[PDB]
Amino acid sequence: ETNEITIGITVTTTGPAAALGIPERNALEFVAKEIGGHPLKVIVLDDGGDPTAATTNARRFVTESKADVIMGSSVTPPTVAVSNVANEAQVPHIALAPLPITPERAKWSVAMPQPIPIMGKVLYEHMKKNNIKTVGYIGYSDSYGDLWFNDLKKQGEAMGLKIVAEERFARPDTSVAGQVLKLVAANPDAILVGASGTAAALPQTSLRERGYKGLIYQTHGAASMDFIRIAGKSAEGVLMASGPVMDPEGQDDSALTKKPGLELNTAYEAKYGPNSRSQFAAHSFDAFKVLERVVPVALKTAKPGTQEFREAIRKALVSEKDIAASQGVYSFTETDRYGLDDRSRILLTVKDGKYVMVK
Ligand SMILES: O=C(O)/C=C/c1ccc(O)cc1
Ligand SMILES: [Cl-]
Repeated sequence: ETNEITIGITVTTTGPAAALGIPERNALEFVAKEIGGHPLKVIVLDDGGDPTAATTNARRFVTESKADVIMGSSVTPPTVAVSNVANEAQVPHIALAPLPITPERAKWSVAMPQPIPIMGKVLYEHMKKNNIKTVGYIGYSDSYGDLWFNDLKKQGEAMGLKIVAEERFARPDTSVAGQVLKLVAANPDAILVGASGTAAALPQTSLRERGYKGLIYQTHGAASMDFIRIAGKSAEGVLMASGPVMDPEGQDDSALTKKPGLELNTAYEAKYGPNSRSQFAAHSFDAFKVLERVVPVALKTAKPGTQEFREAIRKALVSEKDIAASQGVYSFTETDRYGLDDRSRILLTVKDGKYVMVK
Protein backbone atom coordinates (compact mmCIF):
# COMPACT_ATOMS: atom_id res chain seq x y z
CA GLU A 1 0.00 0.00 0.00
CA THR A 2 1.06 3.61 -0.66
CA ASN A 3 0.32 7.08 0.81
CA GLU A 4 -0.22 8.48 -2.69
CA ILE A 5 -3.11 7.67 -5.00
CA THR A 6 -1.70 6.83 -8.45
CA ILE A 7 -3.49 7.84 -11.62
CA GLY A 8 -2.25 7.07 -15.12
CA ILE A 9 -3.55 9.10 -18.03
CA THR A 10 -2.98 8.35 -21.74
CA VAL A 11 -4.14 11.11 -24.12
CA THR A 12 -3.41 12.19 -27.71
CA THR A 13 -1.11 15.20 -27.78
CA THR A 14 0.50 14.48 -31.16
CA GLY A 15 -1.03 13.71 -34.54
CA PRO A 16 -4.37 14.85 -35.92
CA ALA A 17 -6.22 14.36 -32.62
CA ALA A 18 -3.76 16.53 -30.68
CA ALA A 19 -6.49 19.24 -30.57
CA LEU A 20 -8.45 16.91 -28.22
CA GLY A 21 -5.58 15.68 -26.05
CA ILE A 22 -3.71 18.96 -25.54
CA PRO A 23 -6.62 20.51 -23.65
CA GLU A 24 -7.13 17.27 -21.70
CA ARG A 25 -3.50 17.36 -20.56
CA ASN A 26 -3.58 21.11 -19.85
CA ALA A 27 -6.71 20.78 -17.69
CA LEU A 28 -4.64 18.66 -15.28
CA GLU A 29 -3.08 21.88 -13.99
CA PHE A 30 -6.45 22.78 -12.43
CA VAL A 31 -7.51 19.48 -10.84
CA ALA A 32 -7.03 18.25 -7.28
CA LYS A 33 -3.44 17.60 -6.20
CA GLU A 34 -4.56 15.65 -3.14
CA ILE A 35 -7.70 13.78 -2.05
CA GLY A 36 -8.26 13.08 1.69
CA GLY A 37 -4.72 14.23 2.35
CA HIS A 38 -3.28 11.63 0.03
CA PRO A 39 -1.18 13.22 -2.71
CA LEU A 40 -2.21 12.34 -6.24
CA LYS A 41 0.62 10.98 -8.36
CA VAL A 42 -0.51 11.66 -11.93
CA ILE A 43 1.47 10.06 -14.76
CA VAL A 44 0.62 11.46 -18.22
CA LEU A 45 1.63 9.90 -21.53
CA ASP A 46 0.95 10.58 -25.20
CA ASP A 47 -0.39 7.80 -27.37
CA GLY A 48 -0.56 9.69 -30.68
CA GLY A 49 -4.09 8.30 -31.03
CA ASP A 50 -2.61 4.89 -31.73
CA PRO A 51 -4.27 1.86 -30.10
CA THR A 52 -0.88 0.09 -29.83
CA ALA A 53 0.68 3.00 -27.94
CA ALA A 54 -2.39 3.33 -25.73
CA THR A 55 -2.24 -0.38 -24.86
CA THR A 56 1.44 -0.01 -23.95
CA ASN A 57 0.75 3.11 -21.91
CA ALA A 58 -2.16 1.55 -20.01
CA ARG A 59 -0.08 -1.51 -19.24
CA ARG A 60 2.80 0.66 -17.97
CA PHE A 61 0.32 2.29 -15.63
CA VAL A 62 -1.29 -0.87 -14.26
CA THR A 63 1.88 -2.96 -13.69
CA GLU A 64 4.88 -0.57 -13.64
CA SER A 65 3.16 2.34 -11.77
CA LYS A 66 0.69 0.06 -9.96
CA ALA A 67 -2.01 2.63 -10.76
CA ASP A 68 -5.22 2.85 -8.71
CA VAL A 69 -7.08 4.40 -11.68
CA ILE A 70 -6.33 4.79 -15.37
CA MET A 71 -7.80 7.39 -17.72
CA GLY A 72 -7.95 7.99 -21.46
CA SER A 73 -7.72 8.14 -24.41
CA SER A 74 -8.73 11.19 -26.52
CA VAL A 75 -10.38 9.32 -29.43
CA THR A 76 -12.30 6.06 -29.65
CA PRO A 77 -9.77 3.55 -31.05
CA PRO A 78 -7.09 4.00 -28.33
CA THR A 79 -9.87 4.27 -25.72
CA VAL A 80 -11.09 0.76 -26.60
CA ALA A 81 -7.47 -0.37 -26.14
CA VAL A 82 -7.24 1.17 -22.67
CA SER A 83 -10.51 -0.51 -21.70
CA ASN A 84 -9.08 -3.91 -22.86
CA VAL A 85 -6.10 -3.44 -20.56
CA ALA A 86 -8.11 -2.09 -17.58
CA ASN A 87 -10.59 -4.99 -17.68
CA GLU A 88 -7.81 -7.57 -17.87
CA ALA A 89 -5.70 -6.01 -15.11
CA GLN A 90 -8.80 -5.18 -12.94
CA VAL A 91 -8.17 -1.46 -12.66
CA PRO A 92 -10.81 1.25 -12.80
CA HIS A 93 -10.80 3.07 -16.13
CA ILE A 94 -12.33 6.46 -16.78
CA ALA A 95 -12.71 6.88 -20.53
CA LEU A 96 -12.18 10.33 -22.13
CA ALA A 97 -13.72 9.31 -25.52
CA PRO A 98 -17.20 7.72 -25.94
CA LEU A 99 -16.45 4.06 -26.68
CA PRO A 100 -18.93 1.22 -27.03
CA ILE A 101 -18.96 -0.12 -23.46
CA THR A 102 -19.92 -3.74 -24.18
CA PRO A 103 -20.51 -6.40 -21.53
CA GLU A 104 -16.81 -7.35 -21.85
CA ARG A 105 -15.71 -3.77 -20.98
CA ALA A 106 -18.40 -2.76 -18.48
CA LYS A 107 -16.99 -4.03 -15.21
CA TRP A 108 -13.95 -1.75 -15.03
CA SER A 109 -14.79 1.07 -17.48
CA VAL A 110 -16.95 4.17 -17.22
CA ALA A 111 -17.08 7.11 -19.66
CA MET A 112 -16.99 10.88 -19.24
CA PRO A 113 -18.19 11.90 -22.73
CA GLN A 114 -21.88 11.97 -23.35
CA PRO A 115 -23.23 8.77 -24.88
CA ILE A 116 -24.02 9.00 -28.56
CA PRO A 117 -27.81 8.54 -28.14
CA ILE A 118 -28.18 11.54 -25.81
CA MET A 119 -26.38 13.71 -28.37
CA GLY A 120 -28.23 12.25 -31.34
CA LYS A 121 -31.57 12.90 -29.68
CA VAL A 122 -31.00 16.62 -29.20
CA LEU A 123 -29.85 16.95 -32.85
CA TYR A 124 -32.75 14.95 -34.32
CA GLU A 125 -35.24 16.83 -32.11
CA HIS A 126 -33.96 20.04 -33.70
CA MET A 127 -34.16 18.52 -37.15
CA LYS A 128 -37.82 17.65 -36.67
CA LYS A 129 -38.60 21.16 -35.36
CA ASN A 130 -36.98 22.74 -38.45
CA ASN A 131 -38.61 20.98 -41.43
CA ILE A 132 -35.95 18.32 -41.95
CA LYS A 133 -37.42 15.21 -43.64
CA THR A 134 -34.38 13.81 -45.47
CA VAL A 135 -30.91 13.42 -43.98
CA GLY A 136 -27.48 12.43 -45.28
CA TYR A 137 -24.54 11.12 -43.24
CA ILE A 138 -20.81 11.56 -43.59
CA GLY A 139 -18.62 10.11 -40.85
CA TYR A 140 -15.59 8.00 -39.99
CA SER A 141 -15.18 4.49 -41.33
CA ASP A 142 -14.56 3.16 -37.81
CA SER A 143 -16.38 2.47 -34.52
CA TYR A 144 -17.16 6.12 -33.68
CA GLY A 145 -18.57 6.71 -37.18
CA ASP A 146 -20.52 3.47 -36.86
CA LEU A 147 -22.02 4.39 -33.47
CA TRP A 148 -23.27 7.66 -34.95
CA PHE A 149 -24.65 6.18 -38.15
CA ASN A 150 -26.38 3.39 -36.23
CA ASP A 151 -27.97 5.99 -33.91
CA LEU A 152 -29.17 8.10 -36.85
CA LYS A 153 -30.74 4.96 -38.26
CA LYS A 154 -32.32 3.64 -35.08
CA GLN A 155 -33.35 6.74 -33.29
CA GLY A 156 -33.39 9.23 -36.13
CA GLU A 157 -35.62 7.21 -38.45
CA ALA A 158 -38.07 6.54 -35.63
CA MET A 159 -38.46 10.34 -35.27
CA GLY A 160 -39.36 10.89 -38.96
CA LEU A 161 -35.99 11.13 -40.71
CA LYS A 162 -35.38 9.36 -44.03
CA ILE A 163 -31.73 8.54 -44.62
CA VAL A 164 -31.05 9.20 -48.29
CA ALA A 165 -27.26 9.03 -48.38
CA GLU A 166 -24.43 7.56 -46.34
CA GLU A 167 -20.74 8.28 -46.95
CA ARG A 168 -17.61 7.45 -44.94
CA PHE A 169 -14.02 8.76 -44.71
CA ALA A 170 -10.93 7.87 -42.73
CA ARG A 171 -9.51 10.06 -39.98
CA PRO A 172 -6.29 10.91 -41.85
CA ASP A 173 -8.04 11.80 -45.13
CA THR A 174 -7.36 15.34 -46.35
CA SER A 175 -10.24 15.39 -48.88
CA VAL A 176 -13.86 14.23 -48.88
CA ALA A 177 -14.55 15.51 -52.39
CA GLY A 178 -16.18 12.36 -53.84
CA GLN A 179 -18.35 11.76 -50.83
CA VAL A 180 -19.45 15.41 -50.82
CA LEU A 181 -20.39 15.40 -54.52
CA LYS A 182 -22.69 12.46 -53.81
CA LEU A 183 -24.19 14.13 -50.78
CA VAL A 184 -24.80 17.41 -52.63
CA ALA A 185 -26.34 15.45 -55.54
CA ALA A 186 -28.71 13.67 -53.12
CA ASN A 187 -29.56 17.10 -51.64
CA PRO A 188 -30.96 15.93 -48.28
CA ASP A 189 -32.63 18.60 -46.14
CA ALA A 190 -29.79 18.17 -43.58
CA ILE A 191 -26.49 16.35 -43.23
CA LEU A 192 -25.07 14.87 -40.01
CA VAL A 193 -21.28 14.84 -39.82
CA GLY A 194 -19.88 12.03 -37.61
CA ALA A 195 -16.32 13.03 -36.83
CA SER A 196 -14.24 14.95 -34.29
CA GLY A 197 -11.68 17.71 -33.90
CA THR A 198 -9.97 18.85 -37.09
CA ALA A 199 -11.63 16.21 -39.30
CA ALA A 200 -15.07 17.48 -38.21
CA ALA A 201 -14.29 20.79 -39.93
CA LEU A 202 -13.40 19.05 -43.21
CA PRO A 203 -16.89 18.04 -44.24
CA GLN A 204 -18.09 21.42 -42.93
CA THR A 205 -15.87 23.37 -45.33
CA SER A 206 -16.12 20.87 -48.22
CA LEU A 207 -19.95 20.81 -48.12
CA ARG A 208 -20.28 24.61 -48.11
CA GLU A 209 -17.54 25.05 -50.77
CA ARG A 210 -19.16 22.45 -53.00
CA GLY A 211 -22.66 24.02 -52.87
CA TYR A 212 -24.65 22.33 -50.08
CA LYS A 213 -27.49 24.63 -48.88
CA GLY A 214 -29.13 22.49 -46.15
CA LEU A 215 -28.65 22.41 -42.42
CA ILE A 216 -25.40 20.86 -41.13
CA TYR A 217 -25.28 19.02 -37.83
CA GLN A 218 -22.12 18.26 -35.85
CA THR A 219 -21.38 15.83 -33.04
CA HIS A 220 -19.88 16.64 -29.65
CA GLY A 221 -16.55 15.49 -31.00
CA ALA A 222 -16.39 18.95 -32.71
CA ALA A 223 -17.05 21.16 -29.69
CA SER A 224 -14.08 23.50 -29.45
CA MET A 225 -13.31 26.95 -30.87
CA ASP A 226 -10.80 25.11 -33.14
CA PHE A 227 -13.75 24.08 -35.29
CA ILE A 228 -14.58 27.76 -36.01
CA ARG A 229 -10.86 28.62 -36.45
CA ILE A 230 -10.65 25.96 -39.17
CA ALA A 231 -14.16 26.12 -40.80
CA GLY A 232 -14.49 29.91 -40.61
CA LYS A 233 -17.55 31.30 -42.40
CA SER A 234 -18.59 27.72 -43.39
CA ALA A 235 -19.37 27.12 -39.65
CA GLU A 236 -22.16 29.75 -39.68
CA GLY A 237 -25.53 28.26 -38.78
CA VAL A 238 -24.19 24.82 -37.79
CA LEU A 239 -26.05 22.89 -35.12
CA MET A 240 -23.77 21.16 -32.70
CA ALA A 241 -24.33 18.85 -29.77
CA SER A 242 -22.22 19.99 -26.85
CA GLY A 243 -21.69 19.43 -23.23
CA PRO A 244 -22.84 22.32 -21.00
CA VAL A 245 -19.26 23.33 -20.27
CA MET A 246 -19.34 25.37 -23.47
CA ASP A 247 -21.74 27.90 -21.86
CA PRO A 248 -21.86 27.93 -18.05
CA GLU A 249 -22.74 31.65 -18.23
CA GLY A 250 -26.07 30.78 -19.91
CA GLN A 251 -27.00 28.20 -17.25
CA ASP A 252 -29.22 29.06 -14.28
CA ASP A 253 -27.48 29.01 -10.86
CA SER A 254 -29.67 26.04 -10.08
CA ALA A 255 -27.76 23.94 -12.67
CA LEU A 256 -25.36 21.61 -10.83
CA THR A 257 -23.03 21.78 -13.84
CA LYS A 258 -22.62 25.57 -13.61
CA LYS A 259 -20.14 25.90 -10.76
CA PRO A 260 -17.68 23.29 -12.00
CA GLY A 261 -17.89 24.65 -15.58
CA LEU A 262 -17.18 28.18 -14.38
CA GLU A 263 -14.26 26.85 -12.31
CA LEU A 264 -12.63 24.99 -15.20
CA ASN A 265 -13.22 27.67 -17.82
CA THR A 266 -12.03 30.53 -15.62
CA ALA A 267 -8.76 28.69 -14.92
CA TYR A 268 -8.27 27.42 -18.47
CA GLU A 269 -9.12 30.71 -20.17
CA ALA A 270 -6.97 32.75 -17.72
CA LYS A 271 -3.92 30.80 -18.93
CA TYR A 272 -4.82 30.07 -22.56
CA GLY A 273 -7.05 33.05 -23.37
CA PRO A 274 -10.67 33.89 -23.93
CA ASN A 275 -12.94 31.25 -25.44
CA SER A 276 -10.29 28.52 -25.25
CA ARG A 277 -12.81 26.40 -23.34
CA SER A 278 -13.45 22.99 -24.84
CA GLN A 279 -15.54 19.85 -24.68
CA PHE A 280 -12.25 17.96 -24.19
CA ALA A 281 -10.57 19.81 -21.31
CA ALA A 282 -13.79 19.24 -19.41
CA HIS A 283 -13.51 15.41 -19.62
CA SER A 284 -10.20 15.17 -17.78
CA PHE A 285 -11.32 17.90 -15.31
CA ASP A 286 -14.58 16.02 -14.69
CA ALA A 287 -12.79 12.68 -14.26
CA PHE A 288 -11.04 14.26 -11.22
CA LYS A 289 -14.38 15.59 -9.90
CA VAL A 290 -15.50 11.95 -10.00
CA LEU A 291 -12.34 10.92 -8.09
CA GLU A 292 -13.07 13.67 -5.55
CA ARG A 293 -16.33 11.86 -4.79
CA VAL A 294 -15.38 8.17 -5.03
CA VAL A 295 -11.84 8.20 -3.59
CA PRO A 296 -12.85 9.29 -0.02
CA VAL A 297 -15.37 6.40 -0.07
CA ALA A 298 -12.69 3.88 -1.05
CA LEU A 299 -10.27 5.36 1.55
CA LYS A 300 -12.73 4.42 4.29
CA THR A 301 -12.17 0.71 3.78
CA ALA A 302 -9.06 0.19 1.67
CA LYS A 303 -5.47 1.37 1.33
CA PRO A 304 -4.21 3.04 -1.86
CA GLY A 305 -2.01 0.83 -4.04
CA THR A 306 -3.91 -2.38 -3.31
CA GLN A 307 -6.48 -4.44 -5.22
CA GLU A 308 -8.93 -3.82 -2.38
CA PHE A 309 -8.71 -0.09 -3.15
CA ARG A 310 -9.22 -0.72 -6.90
CA GLU A 311 -12.33 -2.77 -6.06
CA ALA A 312 -13.57 -0.14 -3.59
CA ILE A 313 -13.28 2.54 -6.29
CA ARG A 314 -15.23 0.27 -8.67
CA LYS A 315 -18.01 -0.17 -6.09
CA ALA A 316 -18.05 3.53 -5.19
CA LEU A 317 -18.56 4.56 -8.83
CA VAL A 318 -21.98 2.91 -8.62
CA SER A 319 -22.85 3.66 -4.95
CA GLU A 320 -22.19 7.41 -5.14
CA LYS A 321 -25.06 9.10 -6.98
CA ASP A 322 -25.43 12.43 -8.70
CA ILE A 323 -21.78 13.34 -9.11
CA ALA A 324 -21.80 16.96 -10.31
CA ALA A 325 -19.27 17.93 -12.92
CA SER A 326 -18.85 20.48 -15.69
CA GLN A 327 -20.33 18.20 -18.40
CA GLY A 328 -23.21 16.62 -16.52
CA VAL A 329 -24.38 14.90 -13.37
CA TYR A 330 -23.16 11.32 -13.27
CA SER A 331 -24.93 8.32 -11.75
CA PHE A 332 -23.31 5.14 -12.91
CA THR A 333 -24.78 1.70 -12.39
CA GLU A 334 -23.49 -1.84 -13.00
CA THR A 335 -25.12 -1.70 -16.41
CA ASP A 336 -25.14 2.06 -17.22
CA ARG A 337 -21.51 3.07 -17.65
CA TYR A 338 -22.16 6.62 -18.86
CA GLY A 339 -24.65 7.66 -16.18
CA LEU A 340 -25.90 10.87 -17.79
CA ASP A 341 -29.18 12.56 -18.57
CA ASP A 342 -30.46 15.80 -20.11
CA ARG A 343 -28.36 17.94 -17.76
CA SER A 344 -25.37 16.71 -19.84
CA ARG A 345 -26.12 18.48 -23.11
CA ILE A 346 -26.96 21.75 -24.76
CA LEU A 347 -27.33 22.60 -28.42
CA LEU A 348 -24.96 25.19 -29.94
CA THR A 349 -24.97 27.14 -33.09
CA VAL A 350 -22.39 29.49 -34.68
CA LYS A 351 -23.30 33.08 -35.39
CA ASP A 352 -20.73 35.80 -36.22
CA GLY A 353 -17.86 33.39 -35.68
CA LYS A 354 -18.85 32.47 -32.14
CA TYR A 355 -20.83 29.75 -30.39
CA VAL A 356 -24.30 30.61 -29.15
CA MET A 357 -26.61 28.29 -27.21
CA VAL A 358 -29.87 27.54 -29.06
CA LYS A 359 -32.74 28.34 -26.70
O1 LIG B 1 -12.78 10.75 -32.41
C1 LIG B 1 -13.52 10.01 -31.70
O2 LIG B 1 -13.42 8.78 -31.72
C2 LIG B 1 -14.49 10.73 -30.82
C3 LIG B 1 -14.03 11.75 -30.09
C4 LIG B 1 -14.84 12.44 -29.04
C5 LIG B 1 -14.23 12.91 -27.90
C6 LIG B 1 -14.91 13.51 -26.86
C7 LIG B 1 -16.29 13.67 -26.93
O3 LIG B 1 -16.94 14.28 -25.89
C8 LIG B 1 -16.92 13.20 -28.07
C9 LIG B 1 -16.24 12.61 -29.11
CL1 LIG C 1 -20.78 15.74 -6.39
